Amino acid sequence: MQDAFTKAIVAADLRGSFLSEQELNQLTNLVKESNKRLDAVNAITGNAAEIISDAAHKLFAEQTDLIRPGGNAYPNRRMAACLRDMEIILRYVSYALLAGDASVLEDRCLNGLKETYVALGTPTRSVARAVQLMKETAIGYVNSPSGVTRGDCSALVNEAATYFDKAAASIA
Amino acid sequence: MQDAFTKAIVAADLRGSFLSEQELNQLTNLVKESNKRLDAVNAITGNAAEIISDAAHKLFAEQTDLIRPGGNAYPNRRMAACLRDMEIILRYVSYALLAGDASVLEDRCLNGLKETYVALGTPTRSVARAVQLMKETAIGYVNSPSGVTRGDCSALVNEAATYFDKAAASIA
Amino acid sequence: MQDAFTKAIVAADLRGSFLSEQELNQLTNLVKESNKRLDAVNAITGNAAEIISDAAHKLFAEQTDLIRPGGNAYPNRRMAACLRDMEIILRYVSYALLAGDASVLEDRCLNGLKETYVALGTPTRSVARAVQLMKETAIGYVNSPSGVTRGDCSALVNEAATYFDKAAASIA
Amino acid sequence: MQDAFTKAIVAADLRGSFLSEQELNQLTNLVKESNKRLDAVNAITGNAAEIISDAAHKLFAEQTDLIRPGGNAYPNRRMAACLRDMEIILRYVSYALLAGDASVLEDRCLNGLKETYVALGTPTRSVARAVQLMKETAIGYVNSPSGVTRGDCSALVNEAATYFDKAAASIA
Amino acid sequence: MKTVITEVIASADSQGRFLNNTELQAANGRFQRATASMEAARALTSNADSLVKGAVQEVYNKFPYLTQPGQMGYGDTNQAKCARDISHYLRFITYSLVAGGTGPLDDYIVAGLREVNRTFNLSPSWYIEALKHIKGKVGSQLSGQPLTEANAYIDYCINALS
Amino acid sequence: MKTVITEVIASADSQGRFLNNTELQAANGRFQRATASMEAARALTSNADSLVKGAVQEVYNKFPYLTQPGQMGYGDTNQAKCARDISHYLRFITYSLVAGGTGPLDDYIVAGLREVNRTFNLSPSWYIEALKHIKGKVGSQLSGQPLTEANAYIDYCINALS
Amino acid sequence: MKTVITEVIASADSQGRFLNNTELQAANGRFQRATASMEAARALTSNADSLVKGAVQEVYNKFPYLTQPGQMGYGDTNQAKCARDISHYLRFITYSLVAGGTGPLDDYIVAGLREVNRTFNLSPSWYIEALKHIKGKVGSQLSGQPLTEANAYIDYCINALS
Amino acid sequence: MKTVITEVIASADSQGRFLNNTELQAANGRFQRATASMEAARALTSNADSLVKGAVQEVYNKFPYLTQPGQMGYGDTNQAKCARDISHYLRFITYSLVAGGTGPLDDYIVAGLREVNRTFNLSPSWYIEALKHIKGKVGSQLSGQPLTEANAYIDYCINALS
Amino acid sequence: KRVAPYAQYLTPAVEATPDAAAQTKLGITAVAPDQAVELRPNFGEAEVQAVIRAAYKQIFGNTYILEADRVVIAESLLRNGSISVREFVRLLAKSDLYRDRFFRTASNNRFIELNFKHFLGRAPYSQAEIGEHFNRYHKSGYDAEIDSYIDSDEYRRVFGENTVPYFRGFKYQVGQAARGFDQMQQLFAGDAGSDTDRGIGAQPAAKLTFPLSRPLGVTSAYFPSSQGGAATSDGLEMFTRM
Ligand SMILES: CCC1=C(C)/C(=C/C2=NC(=C\c3[nH]c(/C=C4\NC(=O)[C@H](C)[C@H]4CC)c(C)c3CCC(=O)O)/C(CCC(=O)O)=C2C)NC1=O
Ligand SMILES: CCC1=C(C)/C(=C/C2=NC(=C\c3[nH]c(/C=C4\NC(=O)[C@H](C)[C@H]4CC)c(C)c3CCC(=O)O)/C(CCC(=O)O)=C2C)NC1=O
Ligand SMILES: CCC1=C(C)/C(=C/C2=NC(=C\c3[nH]c(/C=C4\NC(=O)[C@H](C)[C@H]4CC)c(C)c3CCC(=O)O)/C(CCC(=O)O)=C2C)NC1=O
Ligand SMILES: CCC1=C(C)/C(=C/C2=NC(=C\c3[nH]c(/C=C4\NC(=O)[C@H](C)[C@H]4CC)c(C)c3CCC(=O)O)/C(CCC(=O)O)=C2C)NC1=O
Ligand SMILES: CCC1=C(C)/C(=C/C2=NC(=C\c3[nH]c(/C=C4\NC(=O)[C@H](C)[C@H]4CC)c(C)c3CCC(=O)O)/C(CCC(=O)O)=C2C)NC1=O
Ligand SMILES: CCC1=C(C)/C(=C/C2=NC(=C\c3[nH]c(/C=C4\NC(=O)[C@H](C)[C@H]4CC)c(C)c3CCC(=O)O)/C(CCC(=O)O)=C2C)NC1=O
Ligand SMILES: CCC1=C(C)/C(=C/C2=NC(=C\c3[nH]c(/C=C4\NC(=O)[C@H](C)[C@H]4CC)c(C)c3CCC(=O)O)/C(CCC(=O)O)=C2C)NC1=O
Ligand SMILES: CCC1=C(C)/C(=C/C2=NC(=C\c3[nH]c(/C=C4\NC(=O)[C@H](C)[C@H]4CC)c(C)c3CCC(=O)O)/C(CCC(=O)O)=C2C)NC1=O
Ligand SMILES: CCC1=C(C)/C(=C/C2=NC(=C\c3[nH]c(/C=C4\NC(=O)[C@H](C)[C@H]4CC)c(C)c3CCC(=O)O)/C(CCC(=O)O)=C2C)NC1=O
Ligand SMILES: CCC1=C(C)/C(=C/C2=NC(=C\c3[nH]c(/C=C4\NC(=O)[C@H](C)[C@H]4CC)c(C)c3CCC(=O)O)/C(CCC(=O)O)=C2C)NC1=O
Repeated sequence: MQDAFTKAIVAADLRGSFLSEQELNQLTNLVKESNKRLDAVNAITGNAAEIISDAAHKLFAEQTDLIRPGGNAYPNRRMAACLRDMEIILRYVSYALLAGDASVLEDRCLNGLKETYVALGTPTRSVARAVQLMKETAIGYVNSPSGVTRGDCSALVNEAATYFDKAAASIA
Repeated sequence: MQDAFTKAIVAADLRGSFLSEQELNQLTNLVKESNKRLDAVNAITGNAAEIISDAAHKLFAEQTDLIRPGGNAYPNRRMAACLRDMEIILRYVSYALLAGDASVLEDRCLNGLKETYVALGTPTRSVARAVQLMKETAIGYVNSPSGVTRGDCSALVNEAATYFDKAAASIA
Repeated sequence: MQDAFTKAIVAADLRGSFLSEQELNQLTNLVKESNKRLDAVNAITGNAAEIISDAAHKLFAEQTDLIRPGGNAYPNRRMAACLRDMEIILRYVSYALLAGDASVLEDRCLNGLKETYVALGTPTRSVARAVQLMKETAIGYVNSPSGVTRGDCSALVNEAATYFDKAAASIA
Repeated sequence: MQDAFTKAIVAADLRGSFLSEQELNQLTNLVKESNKRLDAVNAITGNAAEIISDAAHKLFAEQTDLIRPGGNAYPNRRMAACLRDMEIILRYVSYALLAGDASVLEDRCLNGLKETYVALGTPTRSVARAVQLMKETAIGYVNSPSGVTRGDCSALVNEAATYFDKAAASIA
Repeated sequence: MKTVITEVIASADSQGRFLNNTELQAANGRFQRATASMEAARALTSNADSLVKGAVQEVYNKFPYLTQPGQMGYGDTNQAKCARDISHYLRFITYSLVAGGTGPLDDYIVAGLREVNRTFNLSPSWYIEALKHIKGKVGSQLSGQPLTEANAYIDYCINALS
Repeated sequence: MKTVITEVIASADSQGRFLNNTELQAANGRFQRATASMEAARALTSNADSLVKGAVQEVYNKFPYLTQPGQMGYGDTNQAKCARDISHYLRFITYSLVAGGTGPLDDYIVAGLREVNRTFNLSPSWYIEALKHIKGKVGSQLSGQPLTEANAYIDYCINALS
Repeated sequence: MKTVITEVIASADSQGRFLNNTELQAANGRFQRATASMEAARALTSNADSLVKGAVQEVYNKFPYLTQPGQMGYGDTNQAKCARDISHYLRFITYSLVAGGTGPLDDYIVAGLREVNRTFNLSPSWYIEALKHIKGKVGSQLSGQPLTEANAYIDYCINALS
Repeated sequence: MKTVITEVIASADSQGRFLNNTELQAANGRFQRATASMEAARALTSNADSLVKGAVQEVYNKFPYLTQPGQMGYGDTNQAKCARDISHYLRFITYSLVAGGTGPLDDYIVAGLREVNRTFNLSPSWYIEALKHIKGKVGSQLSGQPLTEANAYIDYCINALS
Repeated sequence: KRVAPYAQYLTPAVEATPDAAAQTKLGITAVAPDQAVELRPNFGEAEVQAVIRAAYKQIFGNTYILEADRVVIAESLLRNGSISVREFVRLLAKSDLYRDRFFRTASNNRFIELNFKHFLGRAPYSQAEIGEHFNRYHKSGYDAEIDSYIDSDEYRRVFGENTVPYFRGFKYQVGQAARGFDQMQQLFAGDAGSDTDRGIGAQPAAKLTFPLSRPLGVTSAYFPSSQGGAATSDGLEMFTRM
């Protein structure tokens, strides 16, 4: 598994080199913003259930076919499979936010995720949408939390978004 | 698993008849040369480590790219894997040599091996070469050993070579 | 598994109570001395091999009986087992030292150990001694290390000793 | 308790039968050799002290660790216990020899003995050896005594040996 | 019981390995963070009970039918067992604060929670609402990293109940 | 690749729980520690050239016979491959410093070490002595927690080789 | 196919080691033994025709009723398939003799024997009696270690059928 | 899908075995029982409309507050999704009646029930009370073994929700 | 004393790669895999969860095992300590969820592939290997068939009584046939990929039948090559050496 430092190290090694002063300071900056990062990961963990629930309510509000017989979130067994899914992805996204690298997401989750769904008959476009809704709400929470020091988290909100967007793209 | 006798038996059975005095005497000759065969297998066993080591030293002497970063015998983990594969192949070649038949070599070792290496990014041409070097040194030992009775081992040296050459061909 | 805090918590809970101001400050002190504790655990980790080696050299200096056929550290297989056990015990002592509680040592290492050795015919008094020697050298290292800030580590040296002494007592 | 006749009787009874002419004559032969048997038991009784003493001298000649501090035949108390056990075992071997059956030896001496010694920390291999030495000397005496009529006692010497060997095997 | 210390030790042990610089760096985090944690702990410790009576009542005010006769917020014994239960939660929150991990919560409240609540007809909604209220008031007893810690664990309980 | 960050994530994943406050401090340790680590890294990085030549020579000064003909410290190629190898070690030490764990050392030097050294007739003693020397000189390039970090990883390599 | 060489090679492969002495020593046995084995093989090979007709008949002489109408020793096809079957056994005996092990017998006659015989209403007793007879006559075609070899394998079939 | 027929077949298959008198006796039970089951099924089928409206209302009458604004028994969509859900239960009850086992209930309502209800803030108590009411009225639509069957499955759902 | 220049040796390196093979292959990195969630003495709660969470993923082929279906008693015995990891496994394999998910709707061939994956972490090395298992099913039935994996020399030698089974197909194991490696890739779909039948319900036709039987192949004749670079010929080689 990689994190943002480990990634630097692998690229340096492929040159046969000690880390460039370029790469060093990029990583010094990641340490600089790490308290914000911890709050951002904490924002997701602290609202995981609601993020999944709210995404869910809204997914089925839009796509009332999934909860009809014939639909891929019917009966209870399938809904439970779907609702757990949302939570995993939200949880996976927040690991990446702290690692500062998408690899755990791509390798352990998205890795193989598209394939399954087509074999199963699970509508990937609906799954992509559920991921887009988790993103909206998750970032909502990253941006408006309990008594965190005021500052600018937009860099981290972007990065979190790209993890949500990776997953969506990979699946649709 | 087959040996040279077992092979005879399978071909006889497919005719639904007994030994064709032809096949009997071919096998009587294998028994005739079996002391030499035991010395030949013993030559390899008794120098396995040096055969691998010497092949290795020479492989990396020729292909200094493998031991650079980016190279398939770098870092220590990969070199140990490469040294291990050299041993595995030398092992199954010695088994074939005791057996008088290539099948154990082809069935357990060579079958699928090329496609493994390609999946891994392991340069098959370099692996083929490492096998060619093991052959040179192994046969060296088969031909010039400790106080073995003097005679002609060229038939066995050829046969050993074809096992080394099978492996090389199969992999490159 | 317990650490020094977890232990406090279990005792508090058995009263049905929030932690006593008594217990709170005992734990505040643990946090106060924690940099020293980290150096102490680091002293052992950084010299594990030598601590085992030096204990060993000295154990067999004293007790040649084990080194001779009939002895419990003969032949190579048994010596490797004995060297391995020295490492295992030093390892759980270091864990206890990071934790501020003996429980991991007692539960995962010492529990049943004496009866194992007696079943095996392993002389427990010799094992106890090997533990006493590890203690001498380990503490040596805790007390005289590379450019650590000067101060008083005797409280921690005592506590480490009691873990070595627990193990010795439990085994002899 | 069994003797050689009693053993016959128990096996006959388990068939519901009067003793077989087979078994009758086996027992007639035991009566035939009984004077020799009495001399053989007498050989042991008449030299019990020396048999134990000589076994002992030789045991500690070989295993000088037992008489060092830390050793299982140190101090006087333990040596007296060890000398006592040598006598006890020699005693039950002589009983078996009068009886023509091992049962008294197995039932009132050997049963549980190994587990006793292990509980005590008494080295069973040393005890086995002390028994082997008693055997050598005891048989010595059975074979070369004071003005007994000349004849062949090898059958009885074997049987005595198996009693010594039972004990050794049972204990080691 | 999950703490930073037990976690790194568990990870070392399971690879048959002495603690190394990775694991000791981790431990330093837990020790460096003790001051904020323990300040939160002391504040939550001394300002305690009323939180329970406040949350108990709020369960009845939000579910009025609760405090009516024939209901589970009626009579001394229900209302007594409620205060007790919220008190259990706050107690384990303080323990988790002091311990440096969720262990006390995981072992004494989370393991088995749903089975128990389901057999006894206890709705999680009450407990979430007790905790949401406790979270509102703890906004003005603490601030900075002690508040973040208090929040972390209160929220952890709310997610355990959803 | 073992870092504090990857370790806690691995433990969550294998356990399926959101990164929560017990874990966050582990991570905070690694981030709080970065300054000392990275100072050690910069000092080891710019002195690399001389640290390597110093240790290479010390291998010959401690094992004089290595530099005689027919030996493995003789001729340009042996002496070249030696400098390179110590340079590999210092490189991975800096990586381990920067990464917040032993991962780079574990994956690129420790995994397979003995098999390789045994096939190629390379004695660990040389490498330990190279590292003991590097440890002596790093005593005056750094101090405080950067030195402790440098030491942690140098010692880690020496234990890997014993 | 189970034989001396094959077995030792398999052992080596499983152990992932090297053809050492134990193995070589074991293999020599198989080679040293080939002469007696192969003499038995040649004698059984050229007498096959009559050994088969002798044993076939003996099955009818020992089980007279088999040759009456409505029975399984009656008509050209039963009596033909019988000769064939004994011929299969002698064939695999010669193969086992030449191969240096029971492999050919294990793989081509023993594996599955009872299931087949049970579905087709074939009594092992016939086959044992065919083999007992073949064993009687092979007493005067061979002697010494070739006879011992022939016997080893005939008996192996009798035990396999039992 | 669990029925008497599938169960006995599963048990045979898993022992590699033809259906025997044990398994066919079992099947006869399921077939003998079909008449009572299917009478219950027809009665529950034609009364479905009113059984559903009766139970839906009873959920509001037993939990009056549900029908106030801001609550989950308010507005067309909640009240619509409720009727639907009870209708799902009655539907699977009839299926279980017709099928000769709990399979349809196990596969389409029980598997996953709690996870779903917990994510969506649906209290089992409502559903139990819907079913308790349906059980009251089915007392006078059926009697004898059809009633026992209807009861068996209604009670099965109530236990699934406790 | 100055250095014989050595910077030529570190150029590029040639076409160079950087511990890529596992990642390019995809998923191999996750599964070039750290040993299982072993059980120690005095195991605490943390330890039991790792073994239990881990075991399910590993033996149920990564299919989502929902909260509503845990095998409540498998784990109880494992916690109270009566049984090992090895008999914890043997009790999950004969459970309904294992039975239901893989045996019931797969042919035999297909069903046999998954036990090699779930139980020994490798692909069947040979065509014969499927023969033996299928046959044992025919005489001994289903339960005996499962027993054979767990209770076998290969499983026992490697997973002891306390380790949990893990993918080992991607590394050379002594005695495996050459085709173990590529075959394992068909079996493994990457970390998201799960071995489950929900899409059809039936589950797929066995993947390895055609892969299992691909032939030897005889690039025969074959004339070797000395080029390469120019290689010495002459008699002088020994002599110079002498
Ligand atoms: C237990 C693990 C852990 C956490 C969670 C942690 C958080 C943490 N967040 C901090 C700051 C902060 N955190 C934020 C975060 C935000 N600002 C906003 O306006 C956004 C809504 C939000 C975006 C994510 C900001 C702006 C600061 C102050 C600037 C800084 O220190 O970087 C600080 C510095 C002290 C302070 O200023 O309060 C800490 C210690 N430390 C830890 O050890
Ligand atoms: C422990 C297993 C085992 C071994 C290894 C074994 C070896 C063995 N090698 C032998 C002969 C021999 N071995 C060789 C071998 C060679 N000649 C050469 O010049 C080459 C360098 C080498 C080629 C391989 C030769 C030429 C003979 C004599 C001819 C013969 O017996 O076939 C003999 C016959 C006795 C003798 O003449 O010394 C034995 C017993 N026997 C065994 O039971
Ligand atoms: C990577 C994990 C990690 C470690 C190892 C760590 C060590 C560490 N040890 C420290 C102090 C110290 N460490 C010691 C230790 C000792 N004094 C002696 O004379 C004895 C030989 C030795 C006994 C163990 C002392 C006396 C201090 C200064 C007092 C204190 O800070 O408590 C400090 C405070 C800064 C300083 O004064 O240097 C740190 C950060 N911090 C970490 O995050
Ligand atoms: C007080 C109890 C008691 C004893 C001890 C006893 C001994 C005894 N031993 C005897 C014979 C004998 N005893 C032996 C014994 C031996 N021959 C050897 O060369 C060996 C050294 C030794 C082996 C044990 C032999 C060979 C005979 C003569 C043959 C025989 O009578 O069976 C005889 C027959 C008379 C004689 O020939 O002297 C008696 C009465 N009788 C008794 O009532
Ligand atoms: C160590 C951690 C721990 C927790 C959290 C815990 C919860 C818990 N609550 C219980 C009962 C209860 N819990 C309540 C709760 C409430 N009643 C009200 O007025 C409110 C609606 C609500 C508070 C918000 C009630 C009324 C009972 C009695 C249930 C019964 O027995 O009928 C019981 C059953 C045993 C008993 O009757 O005491 C348990 C185990 N037990 C524990 O050991
Ligand atoms: C990524 C991490 C990594 C390490 C650590 C590494 C070590 C390493 N050292 C090697 C050789 C070597 N290593 C040395 C070492 C020395 N010679 C001397 O003068 C001194 C005594 C000593 C330095 C202290 C020598 C002489 C060789 C050549 C061995 C040979 O091929 O005969 C080789 C064999 C391949 C080659 O010839 O380059 C490896 C793999 N390789 C790696 O990829
Ligand atoms: C490769 C080794 C091998 C063996 C050993 C073998 C045995 C064998 N014997 C068979 C039949 C038979 N075997 C016999 C045997 C006999 N009939 C008599 O007159 C005698 C009593 C007796 C000879 C002692 C008979 C009568 C049948 C025909 C059974 C039937 O189809 O009804 C069949 C059924 C297929 C067929 O009808 O040919 C098999 C497989 N098959 C094999 O492939
Ligand atoms: C095949 C079997 C099956 C069942 C049993 C089932 C239950 C079920 N009920 C749901 C929602 C719901 N269920 C209700 C239930 C009620 N509201 C009220 O007025 C009453 C209090 C109560 C009826 C007693 C409500 C209000 C919702 C909407 C929840 C939401 O999305 O906020 C949902 C979420 C998807 C959706 O919004 O439709 C499921 C899956 N789904 C199934 O596929
Ligand atoms: C590596 C981490 C990981 C992921 C991501 C994963 C996905 C995954 N989702 C699955 C099923 C499923 N996934 C869903 C999801 C949905 N249904 C919908 O209609 C929505 C569009 C969507 C929810 C947003 C459903 C309904 C199934 C069950 C399909 C069936 O069995 O019919 C399955 C089959 C096994 C099972 O049912 O447990 C896998 C492997 N598995 C994993 O181990
Ligand atoms: C059946 C007997 C058998 C064989 C033959 C076998 C080959 C084999 N070689 C492998 C890797 C490897 N093989 C090599 C070999 C080489 N690298 C080079 O640059 C050289 C050209 C060559 C040495 C001469 C390397 C470096 C790897 C590791 C690839 C990686 O992980 O990046 C792997 C992947 C699993 C692992 O790394 O353990 C297999 C299965 N496995 C087996 O079980």
